[PDB]
Amino acid sequence: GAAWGGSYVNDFIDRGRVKKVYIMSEAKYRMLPEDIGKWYVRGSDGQMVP
Amino acid sequence: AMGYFSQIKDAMVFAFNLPAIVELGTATGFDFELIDQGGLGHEKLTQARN
Repeated sequence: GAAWGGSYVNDFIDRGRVKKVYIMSEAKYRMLPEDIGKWYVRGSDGQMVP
Repeated sequence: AMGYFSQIKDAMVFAFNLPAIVELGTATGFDFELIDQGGLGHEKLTQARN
């Protein structure tokens, strides 16, 4: 969800105004079905699994 | 009381009578707001007020 749709984490102050903080994948990594395999989750073992 | 309270060095103490209507101010008084319209900040707004 965070990679492919973005997530609103918390707020920050920009020139004294409260604004949002978003995390999302870079554009080039969330464009094609083949880009799903580029993303890895971390298991209990500490190793990344695609 | 204000004659006595003016010689209290430690604090800044005032005594006053009840206004007829609290919301109404003095007829000679004005309520002026100095608004920070350009994201200047607290310090720049304070300098402008000074």
